[PDB]
Amino acid sequence: IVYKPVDLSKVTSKCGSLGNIHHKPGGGQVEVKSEKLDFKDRVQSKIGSLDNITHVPGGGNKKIETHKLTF
Amino acid sequence: IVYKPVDLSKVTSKCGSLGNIHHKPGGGQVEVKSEKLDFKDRVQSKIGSLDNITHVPGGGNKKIETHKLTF
Amino acid sequence: IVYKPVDLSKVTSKCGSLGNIHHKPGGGQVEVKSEKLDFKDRVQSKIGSLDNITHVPGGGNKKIETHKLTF
Amino acid sequence: IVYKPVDLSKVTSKCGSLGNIHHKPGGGQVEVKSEKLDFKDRVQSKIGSLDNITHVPGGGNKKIETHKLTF
Amino acid sequence: IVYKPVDLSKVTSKCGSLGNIHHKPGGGQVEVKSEKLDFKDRVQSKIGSLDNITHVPGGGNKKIETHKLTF
Amino acid sequence: IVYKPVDLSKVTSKCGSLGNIHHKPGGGQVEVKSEKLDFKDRVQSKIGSLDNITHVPGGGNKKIETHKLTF
Repeated sequence: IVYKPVDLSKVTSKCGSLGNIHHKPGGGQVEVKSEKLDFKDRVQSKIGSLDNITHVPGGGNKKIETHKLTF
Repeated sequence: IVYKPVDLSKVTSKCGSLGNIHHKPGGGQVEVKSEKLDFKDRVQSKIGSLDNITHVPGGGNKKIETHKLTF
Repeated sequence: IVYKPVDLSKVTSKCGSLGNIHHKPGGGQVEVKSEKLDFKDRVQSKIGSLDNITHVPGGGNKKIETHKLTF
Repeated sequence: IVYKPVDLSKVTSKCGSLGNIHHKPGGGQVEVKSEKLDFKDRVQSKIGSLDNITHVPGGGNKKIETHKLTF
Repeated sequence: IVYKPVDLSKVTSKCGSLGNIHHKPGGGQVEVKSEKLDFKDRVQSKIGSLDNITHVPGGGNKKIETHKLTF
Repeated sequence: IVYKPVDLSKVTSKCGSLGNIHHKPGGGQVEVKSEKLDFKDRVQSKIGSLDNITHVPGGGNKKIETHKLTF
C-alpha cells in the first residue's frame, strides 16, 4: 500500500474597504442653528463628518481534514 | 494500491467596497434651522456627512475533507 | 505500508482598511450654534470628524486535522 | 376657567406561565445507546428533561400624557 | 368653561400558557439506538422531553393621550 | 383660572412563572451509554434536568407627562 495524498490548496477571505484611491475628496460648507429644543431619551447626533468606516464581524475562515488507513 | 489524490484549488471570498477610484467628490452647501422641537424617544440625526461605510457580517469561508482506505 | 501525506496548503484572512491611497482629502467648513437646549438622557454628539475607523470583531481563523493508522 | 381632568385608569400586562396547576406529572423511562459517532460542528443534545421554561422578551408597558392651557 | 373629562378605563394583555390544569400526565417508554453516524454541521437532538415552554416576544402595551384648551 | 388635574392611575407588568402550584412532580428513570464519540466543535449536553427557568429580558415600564399654563 502507498498512501500519498497532496494538498497544495489555498483558502482566503478578504473583508474590506481596500485597494481604493480617494483623490482630493474636498469637504463642503455646513451650518446648524438649534434653539429651545428638548430631548427626553438617548441622542446620537453627527455633523460634517467626511469619515471612512469598516466593521467586519464576519470574514472568519475554517478548515477540517481527516485521514484513516485500516488493515 | 496507490492512493494519490491531489488538491490544487483556491477558495475565496471578497466582501467589500474595493478597487474603487473616487476623483474630486466635492461636498455641497447645507443649512439647518431647528426651533422649539420636543423629542420623547431615541433620536439619531446626521447632517452634511460625505462618508464611506462597510459592514460585512458575512464573507465567512468553510472547507471540510475526509479520506478513508480500508483493507 | 507507506503512509506519506503532504499538506502544503495556506489559510488566510484579511479584514481591514488596507492598500488604500488617500491623496489631499481636505476638510470643509462647519459652524454650529446651540441655545437653550435640554437633554434628559444619554448623548454622544460628534462634529467635524475626518476619521478613519476599523473594528474587526471577526477575522478569526481555525484549522483541525486527524491521522490514524490501525493494523 | 376650571380645568379638572381625572385619570382613574389601569394599564396592565401579564406575560407568563401563570396560575397553572400541575398534579403528579410523573416522568417516563428513557434509554440511549450511542456508538462511534462523529460531530464536526456545534451540538446541543438534551435527554429526559421534564422542564418548565418561560422567556418573555416582551411584556413592556408605555404611557404618555400632555396637558396645555393657553390664554 | 368647565373641562372635566374622566378616564375610568382598563387596558390589558394576557399572553401565556396560563390558568391550565394538568392532572397525572405520565411519560412513556423511549429507547434510542445510534451507530456509526457522521454530522458535518449544527445539531440539536432532543429525547424523552415532557416539557412546558412559553416565549412571548409580544404582549406589549401602549397608551397615548393629549388635552388642549385655548382662549 | 383653576388648573387642578388628577392622576390616580396605575401602570403594572407581571412577567413570570407565578401563582403556580406543582404537586408531587416525580422524576423518571434515565440511562445513557456513550462509546467512541468524537466532537470537533462546541457542545452543551444536558441530562435528567427537572428544571424551572425564567429569563425576562422584557418587562420594562415607562411613563411620561407634561403640563403647561401660559398667559
